[PDB]
Amino acid sequence: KRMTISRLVLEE
Amino acid sequence: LVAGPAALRFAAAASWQVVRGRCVEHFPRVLEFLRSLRAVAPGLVRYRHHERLCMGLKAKVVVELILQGRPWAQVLKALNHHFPESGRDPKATKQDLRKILEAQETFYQQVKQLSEAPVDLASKLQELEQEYGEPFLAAMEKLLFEYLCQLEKALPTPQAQQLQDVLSWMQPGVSITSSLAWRQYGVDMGWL
Amino acid sequence: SSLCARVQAARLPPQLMAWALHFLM
Repeated sequence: KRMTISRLVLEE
Repeated sequence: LVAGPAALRFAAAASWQVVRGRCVEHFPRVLEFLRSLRAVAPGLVRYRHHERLCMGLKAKVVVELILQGRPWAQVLKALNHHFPESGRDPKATKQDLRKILEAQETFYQQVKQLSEAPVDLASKLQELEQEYGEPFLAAMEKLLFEYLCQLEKALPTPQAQQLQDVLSWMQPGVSITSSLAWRQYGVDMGWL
Repeated sequence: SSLCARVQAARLPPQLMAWALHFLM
């Protein structure tokens, strides 16, 4: 899966 | 009408209430505040932290326009405004920039494909609503909280009295009720 | 020369301040 804004916000 | 630490804390307390209350209609104001902070103090937070939050705010603005039923012409205008073609930190790395640019493109193409009214548009809108719903918003609020904690570290000792002082200058001769958003900001920031 | 002095000298746009002060009250 390519990065989404959603997952980028949710990660770390 | 003021400047200095008081002005920053006024916009921070307002922005903190906007995000906690999920007031998407004021998310553009939070973006201008963060963009003003980044222009003067890029060292407050890491670039990845700043851009994760700003993109989350931008995406929610676009998603909200979609979910409220705005015409696609207006959705796409806001999309291209907040996510334009073009185009900075001592550790503004390439791996973080890769992921940031990649997240923008997938969201842009996602909205563009929705605007073409695919046969399964209704299913995709419920997925979009989940994708940018409560858990996404809670993580976003957490990013803003840490951003504002870094702002408070760079400011002198707060003084809870400035807001009432400033509002009395703007609105002389009338009773100003104490701001709950202002007090909640002071509680969350750990003011004495 | 420091981050604290740089932050405390910040000047935000007038319309952002107008929105913020009215929003708080």
